[PDB]
Amino acid sequence: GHMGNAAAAKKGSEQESVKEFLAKAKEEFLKKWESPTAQLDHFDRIKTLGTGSFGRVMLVKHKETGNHYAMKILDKQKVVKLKQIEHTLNEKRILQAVNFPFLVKLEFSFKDNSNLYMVMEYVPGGEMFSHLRRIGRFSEPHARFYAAQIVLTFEYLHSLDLIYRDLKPENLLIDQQGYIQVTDFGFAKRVKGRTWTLCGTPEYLAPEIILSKGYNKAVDWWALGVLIYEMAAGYPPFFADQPIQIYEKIVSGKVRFPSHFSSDLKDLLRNLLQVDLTKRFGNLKNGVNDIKNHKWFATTDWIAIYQRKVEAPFIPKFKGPGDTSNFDDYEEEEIRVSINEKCGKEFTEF
Amino acid sequence: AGRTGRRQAIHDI
Ligand SMILES: CCCN(CC[NH3+])S(=O)(=O)c1cccc2cnccc12
Repeated sequence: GHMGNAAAAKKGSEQESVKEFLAKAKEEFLKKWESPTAQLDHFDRIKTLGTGSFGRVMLVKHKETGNHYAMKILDKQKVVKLKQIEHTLNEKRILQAVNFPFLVKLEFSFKDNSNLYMVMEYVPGGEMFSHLRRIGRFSEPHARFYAAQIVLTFEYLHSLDLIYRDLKPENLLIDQQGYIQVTDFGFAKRVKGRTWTLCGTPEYLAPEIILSKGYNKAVDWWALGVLIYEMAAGYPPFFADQPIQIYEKIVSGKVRFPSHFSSDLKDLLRNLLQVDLTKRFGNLKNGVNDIKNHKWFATTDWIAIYQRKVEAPFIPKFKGPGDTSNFDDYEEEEIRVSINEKCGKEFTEF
Repeated sequence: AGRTGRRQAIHDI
């Protein structure tokens, strides 16, 4: 066969140890999920690090400790109009309960009359997005280093019945050691089987989302294929100026590859960017192992990645604890707090 | 031709 006896036994024992790890991780997650911390004038606002329709994130400095954090600020009334109440409650609750080296850590959450706040570890290296657009594309080893972290993170999340639903370079921060921190859990959800919400980011949507099917966690594996393609090409596989045209290309499903893609990479991507759910990697009997044991990952030491012992291909320059040089500049908007409480009943559980 | 800037999420189609 492909593996000699010793290699086969090493890989089997490895896969059994993954099972043992995931069983304990689920114990810990459920305990925190069942039995889960600050206020605004505890922080100085420094700089907006990102902003979109579903909220904004600010660098803040904790007054007592001087530690820097990334504070997500959500407008309650805006969340209600956009029908994101449950999504925002999911984001806080999931972030509180998970624990993995490539998931950003939540430190505090609170609310006031107008807003909801989630205070996370500040990741100063910036978004993968910026670094990718600046350099153009990543070489295959560089892309593979990041991809491996996402594979492990999705193995972890999916074992807990959590779907992520917004993979994209914009949501992947680079930490001081060059490793990934996944941010923005606003579409994450605990899903045993099917779910139906039309959400995500157009270029990364699986066809079954666009086609309004009741879909499952395999949409995350499709999105991994989009991410790996974009990292290695510099642009995503279904690329067009407007969402309707992007959707048309996704549903047709015909992917074309740059001539510099290796055959191993193209084979992996054809099996992730697979319309037929009975054939899509990550959705088969062999589960995540179809991905981890693929030829394109043959040089990947999965334990060494998890342990953060692989030398990263890129170490961001770090000019100090509150340095923001790896982020772009955004128009700064006030943090307004009404004298009157808004949407108290909607957010009682937050 | 396609979108090279940061991409917003959608909440519906
Ligand atoms: C509304 C943009 C939010 N962002 C993610 C998408 N780009 S973000 O501003 O990059 C950011 C979010 C969460 C934690 C962070 C920790 N450290 C730095 C930034 C962080």
